[PDB]
Amino acid sequence: SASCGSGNFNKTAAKGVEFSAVAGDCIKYNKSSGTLQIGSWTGVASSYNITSGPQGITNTGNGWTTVANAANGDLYIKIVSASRSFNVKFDNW
Repeated sequence: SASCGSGNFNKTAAKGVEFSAVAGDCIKYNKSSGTLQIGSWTGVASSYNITSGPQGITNTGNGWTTVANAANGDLYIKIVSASRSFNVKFDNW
């Protein structure tokens, strides 16, 4: 109940497809290959914890954050902080 995961994620992200996100969101993302990338251009700093994965991921709101150690498969990504809603995309390459 305390872990962002298959039973409580509220949004699903599609590869390269931007969506509006807010602090508290728990996002399902499936990475087939390559390296996870988190991109945003709203100018809002955001931070992410991946369940059973890298934590303390930060994006400052003007480009892509590379997340080198995220596993392939279904990832559950909690948005831990964001001062306001912001457009983000999850990608991998």
